[PDB]
Amino acid sequence: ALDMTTLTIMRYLPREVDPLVYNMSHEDPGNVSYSEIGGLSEQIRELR
Amino acid sequence: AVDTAEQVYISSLALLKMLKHGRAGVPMEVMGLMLGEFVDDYTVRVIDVFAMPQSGTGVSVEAVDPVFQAKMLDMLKQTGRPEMVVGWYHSHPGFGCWLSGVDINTQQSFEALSERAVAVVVDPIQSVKGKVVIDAFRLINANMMVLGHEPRQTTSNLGHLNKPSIQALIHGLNRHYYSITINYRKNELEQKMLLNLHKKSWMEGLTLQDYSEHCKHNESVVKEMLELAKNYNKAVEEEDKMTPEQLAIKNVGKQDPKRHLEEHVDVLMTSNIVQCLAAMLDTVVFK
Amino acid sequence: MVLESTMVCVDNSEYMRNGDFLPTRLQAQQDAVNIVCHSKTRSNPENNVGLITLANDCEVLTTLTPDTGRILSKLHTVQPKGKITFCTGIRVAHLALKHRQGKNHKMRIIAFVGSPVEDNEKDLVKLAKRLKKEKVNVDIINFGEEEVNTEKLTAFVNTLNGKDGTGSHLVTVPPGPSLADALISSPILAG
Amino acid sequence: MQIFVKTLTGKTITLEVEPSDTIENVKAKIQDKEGIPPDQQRLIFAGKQLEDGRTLSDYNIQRESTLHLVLRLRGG
Amino acid sequence: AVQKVVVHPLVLLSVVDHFNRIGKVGNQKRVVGVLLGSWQKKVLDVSNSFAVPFDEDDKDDSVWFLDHDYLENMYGMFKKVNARERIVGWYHTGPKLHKNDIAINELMKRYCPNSVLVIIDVKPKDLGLPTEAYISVEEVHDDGTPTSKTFEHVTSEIGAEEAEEVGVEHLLRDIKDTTVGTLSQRITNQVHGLKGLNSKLLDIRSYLEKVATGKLPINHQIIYQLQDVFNLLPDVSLQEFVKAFYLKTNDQMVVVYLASLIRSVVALHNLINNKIANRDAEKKEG
Repeated sequence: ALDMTTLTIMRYLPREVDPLVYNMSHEDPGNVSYSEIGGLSEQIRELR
Repeated sequence: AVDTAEQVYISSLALLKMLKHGRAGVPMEVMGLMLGEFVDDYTVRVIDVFAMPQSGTGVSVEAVDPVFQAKMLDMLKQTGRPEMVVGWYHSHPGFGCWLSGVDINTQQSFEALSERAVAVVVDPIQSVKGKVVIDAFRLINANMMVLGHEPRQTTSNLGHLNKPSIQALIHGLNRHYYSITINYRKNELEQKMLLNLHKKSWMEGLTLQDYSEHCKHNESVVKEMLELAKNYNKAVEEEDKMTPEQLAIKNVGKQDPKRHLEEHVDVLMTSNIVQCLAAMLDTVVFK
Repeated sequence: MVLESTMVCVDNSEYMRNGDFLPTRLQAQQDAVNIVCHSKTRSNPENNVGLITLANDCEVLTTLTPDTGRILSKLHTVQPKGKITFCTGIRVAHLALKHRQGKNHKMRIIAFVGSPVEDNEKDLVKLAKRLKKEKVNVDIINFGEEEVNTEKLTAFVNTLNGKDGTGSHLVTVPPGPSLADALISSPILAG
Repeated sequence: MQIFVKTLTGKTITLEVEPSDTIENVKAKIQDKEGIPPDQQRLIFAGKQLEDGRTLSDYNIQRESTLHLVLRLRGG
Repeated sequence: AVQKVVVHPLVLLSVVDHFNRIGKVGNQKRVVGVLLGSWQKKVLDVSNSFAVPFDEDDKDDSVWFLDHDYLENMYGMFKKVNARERIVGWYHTGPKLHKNDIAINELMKRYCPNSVLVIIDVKPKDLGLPTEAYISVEEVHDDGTPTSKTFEHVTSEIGAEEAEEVGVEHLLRDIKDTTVGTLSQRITNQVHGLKGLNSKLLDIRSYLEKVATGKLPINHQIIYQLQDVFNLLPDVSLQEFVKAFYLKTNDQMVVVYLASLIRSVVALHNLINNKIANRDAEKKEG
């Protein structure tokens, strides 16, 4: 970050995250259990 | 009425401290307080200056402890410095030199408290080894000047030697105040010091450079001469073949071998001469 | 009222461990100091006080300070040791009185004597006379054993404040009850 | 009563006051005397700052005491 | 411990200001003060200083006055406006060592276990350098003399900062300098060398008089050192060393010959340009 009247370094900062990535970082109903999926346990084993 | 000629004498120490303090608050208008005496109607002399505890925000600063000032000042007297306050100074980085807005207000109360006050402004970031940028001001009267009265009296050329810059005119120097000329007056003893300030010990002067490594440098430069001689022959051959300035204008990229050839002399010379002389001396002075 | 600078030059020689006064001469003097300096500051608030001690060297313990407590907490843990040395003490107190903060004050020295003084008389007469022309006032308590030092001190004070100067005293005391109780408050306001 | 207040310049001022006066009244008198605005000036006594909210008796300002005045130092 | 010490100009100007000011408080011939600084990797840097009251009764040692609780108070007042810097040592402006300063040092050492002394002589009477550096040590003896507490020498120099050398150079409008290149070599490293070496040998010369019953031989140590000096100095320039010398002188001069030749050819070339240009334009403008 630069001072605007005279342009000298004043502070360094961490990397940004663009609001799009922030939003798609953590929105989820996120609560169904494996109990609610029936009839394809074999695929679940293959994937995990 | 104030005479045009009156000087400000600043005492060499104060200047060094003003710089080493200004070039630290790099982007901020650090400020401080300045001590001296009013010798006469044609003089003011500043003898020392000291900093304060202060805080600011880039757009401003001010000092926070009022007690510290009176305590420091009353302490100093115990060691021969009874002088009192005559003014203050603050640094403008890169802007230039002038008083603006708030700086007039804090200034003007000094003049109600003590006539003949002085405000100084220094710029530490444009300055360079040859010259430092300093100015000293005082406020014009609080108008009642529709009378067209001059602010000052004149009975000498002594005040009209200098040309005011465009920048201060933009911010209005002759419209609201006036400049006063800075002058230096070093005493005997400090100037005796100031020349010693670079002397280097006798131990070194008699010392020889290594003879190896030295020979290496000689062979380096001599083998560097070749390419320049080769290029020089062509550069001699081709000139006057075109219009005169179109020599230089077409020689902005590639180098011109004359200068690079010439300035490798003054490296064989100087070096070889001084080494042979120093050896030739000290072969006698020791046994 | 008059503004005064006072240095109290305690004595700490070996002889201070003996027991003429009841607890031991060290406690015989500390209370006296405690009362005299209270008197100096309460007499007028901006008087100020300092502390020196006499051993095989002289030593300064606290320069002219307006708050008495600095001295008191300082005087503790001074230890009886070595041999007294009178002249050097008075000299170094003269030096330290020049550098007072406000030259409008006039100045005094107080000292407690508690041992034999191995000094030659004719040295005291010189010191006294130059101190005479420097306007420094001295004031001696022969606190400890009166003998041996009884004469030299008296002739000294005479040669100093004599010529009818009258501003400088000698006072002396046998073994008995407290210095501050019986003695110091008696002769004049202090000293 | 009379009270002496002195400044970093070496000039000195004498004021007349009564013990029930507050600090603000002091500063107002100073402004009347010299033209400094009341918000700029800071006062000192016995090595601690003065503040409004109190009477001059409250700090035990005695007859013929001495006060220090020091100005606000602002720049920007 | 310390290997070298570096001084900034602001200290030297401060010293001189103090020396000139004292006349308003006393008549003494010396002044004393405190050095604020910092250091790293055994290189010590002194940056700033303030002076504290001191006094001494000239006619004797052992009778001197030095004000503690002013020093402590100032050190507190400074720390509040620059946290970078800490007590490091002390300076005095006498031209020569004094008997009692070891007893000053043992006082002020309570403020810093490593403390260093700098002598800043304010009135030079020679070509030289304005500072000297000393540190305190204990010496054993071979004579069975008891352990001695004594000073030891440390090499010193002036340093600089970009924010100051601008001011120094703005102020150095006093005299000539910078006689460039070959002009400045021989002055700066022959004449002002020989003058120094001569002054040193005169000093030894004078000391070896006092030993004519004026003073006791201070130690056989100093005599052993002198014998090393007169033993070490280079062998007589009389052997085949001479051959080795001639070789390098030939090689040193040959390249000079070459360069001088180059130097002349360019002058001829410039001559021709000047000649033709002149005459041609002349006839043209006629």
